[PDB]
Amino acid sequence: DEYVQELKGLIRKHIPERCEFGHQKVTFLSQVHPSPLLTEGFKLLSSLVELESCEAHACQANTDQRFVDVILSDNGILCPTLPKVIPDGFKLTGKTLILLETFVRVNPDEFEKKWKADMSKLLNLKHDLQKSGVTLVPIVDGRSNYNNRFVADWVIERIRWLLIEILKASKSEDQEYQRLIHSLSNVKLENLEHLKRNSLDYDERLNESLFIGLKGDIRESTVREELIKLKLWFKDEVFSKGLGKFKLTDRRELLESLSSLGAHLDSDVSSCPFCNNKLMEIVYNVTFSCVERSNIEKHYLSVLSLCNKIKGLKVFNTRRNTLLFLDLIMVNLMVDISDSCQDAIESLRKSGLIVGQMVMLVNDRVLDILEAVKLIRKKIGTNPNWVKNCSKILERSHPEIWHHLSTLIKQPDFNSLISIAQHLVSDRPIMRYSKICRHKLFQEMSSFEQMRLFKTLSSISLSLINSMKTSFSSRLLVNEFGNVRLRECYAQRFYLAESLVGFLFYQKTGERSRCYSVYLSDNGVMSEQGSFYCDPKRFFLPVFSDEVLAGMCEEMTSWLDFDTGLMNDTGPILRLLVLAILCSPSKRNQTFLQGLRYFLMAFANQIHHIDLTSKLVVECKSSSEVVVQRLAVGLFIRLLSGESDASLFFSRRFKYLLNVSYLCHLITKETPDRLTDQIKCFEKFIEPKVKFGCAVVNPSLNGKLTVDQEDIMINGLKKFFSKSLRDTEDVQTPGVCKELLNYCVSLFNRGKLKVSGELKNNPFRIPKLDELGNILSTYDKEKLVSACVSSMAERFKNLDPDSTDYLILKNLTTQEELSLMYEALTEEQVESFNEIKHDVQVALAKMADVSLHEVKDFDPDVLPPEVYKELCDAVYKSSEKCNFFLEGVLDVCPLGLLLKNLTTSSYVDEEYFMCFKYLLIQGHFDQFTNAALRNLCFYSEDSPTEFTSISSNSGNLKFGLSYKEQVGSNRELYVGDLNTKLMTRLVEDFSEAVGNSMKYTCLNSEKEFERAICDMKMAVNNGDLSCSYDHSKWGPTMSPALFLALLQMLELRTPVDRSKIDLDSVKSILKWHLHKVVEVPINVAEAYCIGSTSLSEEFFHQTMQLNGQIPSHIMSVLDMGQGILHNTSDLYGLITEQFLCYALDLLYDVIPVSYTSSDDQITLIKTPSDAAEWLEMICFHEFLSSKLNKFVSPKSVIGTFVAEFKSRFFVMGEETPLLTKFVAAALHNVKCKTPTQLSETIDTICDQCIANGVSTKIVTRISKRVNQLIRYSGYGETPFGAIEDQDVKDWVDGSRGYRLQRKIEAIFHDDKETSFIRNCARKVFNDIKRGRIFEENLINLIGRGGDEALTGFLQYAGCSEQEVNRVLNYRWVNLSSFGDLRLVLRTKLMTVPTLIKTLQSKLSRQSSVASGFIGFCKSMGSKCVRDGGFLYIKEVYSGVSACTCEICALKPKIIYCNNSLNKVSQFSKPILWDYFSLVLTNACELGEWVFSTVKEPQNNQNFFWAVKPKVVRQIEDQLGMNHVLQSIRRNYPVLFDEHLTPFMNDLQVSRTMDSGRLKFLDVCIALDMMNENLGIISHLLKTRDNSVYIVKQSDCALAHIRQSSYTDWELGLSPQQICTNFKTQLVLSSMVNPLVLSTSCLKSFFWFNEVLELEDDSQIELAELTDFALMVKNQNVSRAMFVEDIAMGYVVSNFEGVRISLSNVMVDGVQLPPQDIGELFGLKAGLVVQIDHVRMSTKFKLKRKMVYSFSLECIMDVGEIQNKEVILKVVAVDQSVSGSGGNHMLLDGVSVVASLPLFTGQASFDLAAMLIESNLAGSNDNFLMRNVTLDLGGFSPELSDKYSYRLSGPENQEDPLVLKDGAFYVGGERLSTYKVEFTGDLVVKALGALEDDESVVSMLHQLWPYLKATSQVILFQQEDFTIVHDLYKKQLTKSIE
Ligand SMILES: [Mn+2]
Ligand SMILES: [Zn+2]
Ligand SMILES: [Zn+2]
Repeated sequence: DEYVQELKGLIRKHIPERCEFGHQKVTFLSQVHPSPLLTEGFKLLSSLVELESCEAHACQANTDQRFVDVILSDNGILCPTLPKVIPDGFKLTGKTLILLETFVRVNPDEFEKKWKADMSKLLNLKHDLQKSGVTLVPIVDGRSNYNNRFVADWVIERIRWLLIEILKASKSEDQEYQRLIHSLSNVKLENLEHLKRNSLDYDERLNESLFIGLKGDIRESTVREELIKLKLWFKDEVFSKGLGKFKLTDRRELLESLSSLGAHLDSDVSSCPFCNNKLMEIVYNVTFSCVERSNIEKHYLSVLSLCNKIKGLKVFNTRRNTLLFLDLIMVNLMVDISDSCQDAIESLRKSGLIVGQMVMLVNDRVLDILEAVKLIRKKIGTNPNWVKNCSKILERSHPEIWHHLSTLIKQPDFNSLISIAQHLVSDRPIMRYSKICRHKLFQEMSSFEQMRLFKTLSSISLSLINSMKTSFSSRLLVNEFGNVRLRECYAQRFYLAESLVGFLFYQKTGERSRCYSVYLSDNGVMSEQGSFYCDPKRFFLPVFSDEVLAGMCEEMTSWLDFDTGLMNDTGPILRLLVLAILCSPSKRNQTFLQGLRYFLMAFANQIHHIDLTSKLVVECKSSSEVVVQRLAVGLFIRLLSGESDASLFFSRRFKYLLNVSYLCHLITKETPDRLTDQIKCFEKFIEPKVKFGCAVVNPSLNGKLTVDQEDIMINGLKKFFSKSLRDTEDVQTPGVCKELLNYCVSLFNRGKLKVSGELKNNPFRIPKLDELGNILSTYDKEKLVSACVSSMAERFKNLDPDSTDYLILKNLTTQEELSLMYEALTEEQVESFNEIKHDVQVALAKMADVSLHEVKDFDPDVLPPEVYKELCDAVYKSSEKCNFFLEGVLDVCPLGLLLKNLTTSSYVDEEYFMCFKYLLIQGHFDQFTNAALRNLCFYSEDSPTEFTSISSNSGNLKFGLSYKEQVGSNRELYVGDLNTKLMTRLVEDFSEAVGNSMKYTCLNSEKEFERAICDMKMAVNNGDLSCSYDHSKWGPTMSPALFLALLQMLELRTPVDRSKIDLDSVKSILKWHLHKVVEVPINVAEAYCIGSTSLSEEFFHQTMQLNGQIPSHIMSVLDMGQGILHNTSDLYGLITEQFLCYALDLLYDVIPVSYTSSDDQITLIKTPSDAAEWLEMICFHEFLSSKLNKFVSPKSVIGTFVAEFKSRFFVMGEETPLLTKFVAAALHNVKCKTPTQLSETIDTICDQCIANGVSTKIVTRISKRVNQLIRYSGYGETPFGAIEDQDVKDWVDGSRGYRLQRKIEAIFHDDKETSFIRNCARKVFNDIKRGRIFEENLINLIGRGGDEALTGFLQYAGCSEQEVNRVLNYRWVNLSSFGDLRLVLRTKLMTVPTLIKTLQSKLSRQSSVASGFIGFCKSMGSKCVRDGGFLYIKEVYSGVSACTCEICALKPKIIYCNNSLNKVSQFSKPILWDYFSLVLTNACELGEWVFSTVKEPQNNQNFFWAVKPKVVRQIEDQLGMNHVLQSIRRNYPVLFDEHLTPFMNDLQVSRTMDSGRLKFLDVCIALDMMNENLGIISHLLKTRDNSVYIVKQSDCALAHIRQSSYTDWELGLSPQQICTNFKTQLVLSSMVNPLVLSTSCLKSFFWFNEVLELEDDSQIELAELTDFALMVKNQNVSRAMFVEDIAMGYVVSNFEGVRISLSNVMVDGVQLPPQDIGELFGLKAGLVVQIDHVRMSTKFKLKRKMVYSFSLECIMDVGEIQNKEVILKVVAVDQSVSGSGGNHMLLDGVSVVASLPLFTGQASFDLAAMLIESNLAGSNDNFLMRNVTLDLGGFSPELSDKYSYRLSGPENQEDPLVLKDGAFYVGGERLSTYKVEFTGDLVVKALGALEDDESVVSMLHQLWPYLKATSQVILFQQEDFTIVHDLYKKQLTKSIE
């Protein structure tokens, strides 16, 4: 006993805190027996865990382990026959119970499983304990570790290790031991060999119905014969009879069909859009009434703002009296204004804000003054002390900040109010609920009323979204067929002119669709404009886009300027169509425009499907779609109709029609109704399965199927694989034939298709599912209410104020913070919050202690008001109640009486429904084996150890159904649990590895996508057959059984092992997926249960209670959830399309190439030897695809004029720009958290928009729009703000920093300060790069801030105090100076510089836009800006002094001076510092060409062309990772330790100086962290994403020419002088002694600046080759560098070949026995075609032009596949060069061996049984050569390009090049002398400092002999010669003579 005895002593360090601890310790220590030891230890550890865990929550440990019934029976509580459950911790108080069940699971999977299994068993008890008992709150304590608060967190793991060692030492079944060790480890993919895989007598029939026809060994020729016979049968049995699927166009018939389907003729609607649509009539009325025709108001608006602000404090705990105090204040101030200045109630009110007998009040409410004074008459006589209390309550316990000096305490004099009421007579609105046409004939109006129409529509949309902002917790004073006399309705205002305004009246609040009424007011006379009914959250697009739409339609119309007379008819039609589209948002319009797009696509080409016209019609309702459909059809006809002269310019027509059809992106996609969309999604999901007949009913969810379930499953599996190859009846039903599958498999296995199994890189390396879309699941509500009631019970150690509600606001997302956290909720969110509040309050009330609901759901919180009248509810709640209500409001709210307080607070208010609910809930109207007793404490019983063919002993792969929003129609969505998510992840990783091993598929490979793009473009330009095939129902039709059979039939051969990998685990996971369970949404279930003909509703009602229970779980055969098996489906489609293209190539002798995307494909067919003889081919292809599970949609098109792939249309010559799509994308998706991120998003969108040649005048309008949006929110304009205005075509070669710099430069007219700052930045750049002495000191100088850093940089460059006081005067207001703007926006429920966040995002791995922007504008009005505290934005902007000193007026509200911000100086930063930072950042980013000055320069709007960026980077262009990390670690150590690198295991490479001290990353990174709006480090680690820009020529000629000359003024070195001085130094250094011509004598010279001077277009004299080699960092030494005589060209081509040597040696046994060849030929004549190994040694004698020679031999090893009879089959090739040859020689050799008449081509192969006769020794022939030819891939082994002899060679390191007298000496022979000039001064400058005297002697004696080979007399014979005379060497100058 080693560890048995040590365990007793090691556990002695335990504290017996409770009695149970000691009581179990005395028994454990006094019992030494192996059989109970493990059990006792595990149970004592579990008791530790559970006791600590629950005692942390005010516990009472369950020591009896008794049931709930007995613990309820202890006190006096009746037994409702509750289900048996054993609780871990219980706490009973009054009539409330808290149950806590704790556990421990170290892995997230089993933890989530246990939590979701415990929450349900705790929740299913409340339904029985609440009906005739008490309430409860369930709590679940889940711990992912064995840690606690009793031990030092170091003994638990020791005890665990000792226990597992004792267990593995001795035991005492098979799986109970594997889970115990697994459930005590710490952390621990495929290869699940630990499983058992036991059979259950059911997988037998599965394998018998799945793998009977699968053989995968069919020959090649028999398939050819079968396809020939099938084609011959198809030609004369189904095609000659007229049962095809495609047909020719006959464009006239298509025009007639569109005119019949689109242009309605049997309709009663008129041909005028204004009198059909109500909104169009309204806007027409307003625009034709507007076009054809003072301290009082500001004081009123200020006091309106004050009262609206004070209303938000809710300091009165009541809504009625608050509004009464407010309108009292309002009427008192109104009568105080009307005391004098008689020209105020009529002049500054009628033209201001007042209407007939109505005044504006708080919360945008309009109230009648008669009703106002009448309600003021109340509260008097019965409560005369009201005004006094309300006046004395605003002084104490109040903010006490108010200007209500006299307008508050004044008693309202009623006589003056009556006089005012009699002044203006009642003219109240009518609120029209539920034939002559005079609408000016829009087609013939002026060019001014349409722009006014657009302006009015924009104003109306703004008014609508402003009505959307109305608060939710608002109730009118008095409540309310076809006409309602409005008196207390909500109203919004909008200004249109100088006097007339427009009023918008409505009665409801929230985000629902409402009915509105629009009125006008010219000079006080309130007229009537109309009424309508719409949804406010569907008009966000035109809020300010009144100029963008005008510009885009003007440009789209001018596109057709080729015929003067055609655009005049299409312009107004287009504008009216756009207008009608904006005024009527609907999905039907989007579907109609998509159908029109498909119609145009089919019209452009030559062949189209026969079922096309049935996919274009849509049922129109509300008579609003008729007009838009008629307009679209008329436009299409006007553009397409014509006999002969109808296609003068067809490209323009096609582009115009495409952009018109793409107008569907203007209408948003925000699910007009959620319940209907969910129902329709369920319909579309479950309809095909009911039609097929395999949808089973609720399974056991454990892996146990009944006999009928497995019977119907096998029946469906058989029906799936029961399709023949001849019957034409099954061409639209799912299923596949096994014969064609076996054919394709056997054809793919034997390397016949374009793909093979030669893959590399072996791939074997808490929400609820029943509710998706709900903001809060039941589990989260229950957890929140339990936590809150637990906190409130812990606090009571009574009385509780409303602060408990604050707790609800703290855990879901002090009156100010309460209001700030409460404003950020939506209508459904506030309803859920009220529900949670009600639950918490009733729970606390029960802790403190009509008959139609018992038979129905006994829940009182869900009783609907739609079953009872309102008069009964209003009269019953106001009855006699003595002990149910209490006197007073009782703000303190002690415990025990909260129920009465709630009833009284609800009764004093206006609403009585909550009063009735509280009244009802008050009236009490709701009344020793180790396998069974050891899996309840902490045993992970649900761990996977043994699985079956349908489950995994841990579930059945449950899923959840939902929808996803799209333009045309909603898409499906499946979300899974964690286990099935991991399984799908493994499957998709395996399949994506297999696909990445493939080539032709393009889904996660942009290279193949670009290849397909260029192939399609070339085919369209040449005129090949392009066929775009879209497939219908790809998701809901595929089945996992097809993939199972496919993977069973494949082999997946390894690259180098050829091992036939066993796909056992993959097939197991696929069998698991085949039996997945899809759970239906609960909303559809309730909608079909509560309760038009619907098939899925019929199935629901048929399966409701007939066969079983209500359907909640649906399993079937063919599901293939969309977005689950995407990669497997992609690979299957790829192989099927390869088989199909092979079949087509073999049958119709054409050349097909196919590209796939797992949903649609594109086939480019090159035909031999107009296109009317290919219908049989395409219909045969369609038939063959329908034989598989690849049904083609009628939207697929075949032609030769236009191609489509991934919504990218290519036509002859160019590409369609798709303007309107990008325009609508820019106008939409306004997601704003801060103005900076919105500016950046709009920047990216406008960049990618202008990339596709849109315009330069429209982007300016979008920038102005976003500027106005950020200004309207109350932020005010900032110098940076949104995208600059008045831009140019220089979005190319320009980033966000460049356009910010352009904006800042445009701020100043005559740039002298910014030019000086640019000069200082250029000086810093030169001194840091050329002078190159600056590092990490600028880091110390910049970290301070902006002011001192700028003057420090200036004094480093150079300045005086004048510059300090001059440049630093320009200031701008930065509101986010002491941090960021605090705000809580409309986020989902349940919840430091930015560079750190971007880096964290890089290392690591349903909401509307209108509501988001509304919440943004609302949250930008509270206390947001921070200091020291928080305050307002207008409070800061009100402190600026209007000095106006001729320097702060060049741009108001943008640039100020210093003394103008003396009141507020904390938010004041210089803009010139930001300009300096931006200039330096652009310099470190994209070159120094931005330091010069901007100069201005001195085309039919249709000349488009492509341009490329002209950027030049000096920042180490590669710039990968592990460089910014090192710079941060060096510069910011504390910032690198904290907030960075906890989630990193590769710190060693980032620490060992991986290319440390980058050129500029050191200083170009510190400006990014301090400035909050640069963002360059997050930009440098990103690609251009465009790489090309299509632009018009008209914008290229009007751009600014900003190209900088060299800052050194061309004065530095004149690189020609660099070259000549370097050559002079080299020649004079060589002419003192012989040196080798290696890199040792070229890099070792100072003037070798040739590696510098990035522009290397010109070399020195002759050394081009060695310079280009050094640019690649060559290690060469010397060779014959005589490129003057071309060694790469004019080379002998004496090429030949040799025999081969087969690997996998089997020939040595059959080589010698021939002594024959006959038996060998007979052996070569089961089939034994194995792999073939070819070995070749090709030796050539490549010569050169100069005197030289070279012998070069190449070894070629080819791994191919032996053929049956025809030629051969190839897999891979490899080459290895060798021999003696120069770089040019080997380059020529390797280029010609890859471009020779050899294997690539005719192969020039001479077999003749010759090389076989040499390998297989024999001297006989059998009169049969059977010549073969290779079809090699075309690999490119051209990666040496050096002097290297390619890793092998018998000759190395000879022929050294030396230099003695300026002449190349190869071995002693003179080649030539290159000319070098010195001009006299240079030679003496070199002679100055030398080694000794004899060196100078040698140099000057060898100089003139080299002068004989040169020509230089320019050496000045003057005083310089007298200086050279210092070296008295007359003999040297007199020896040459
Ligand atoms: Mn497509
Ligand atoms: Zn009309
Ligand atoms: Zn000023």
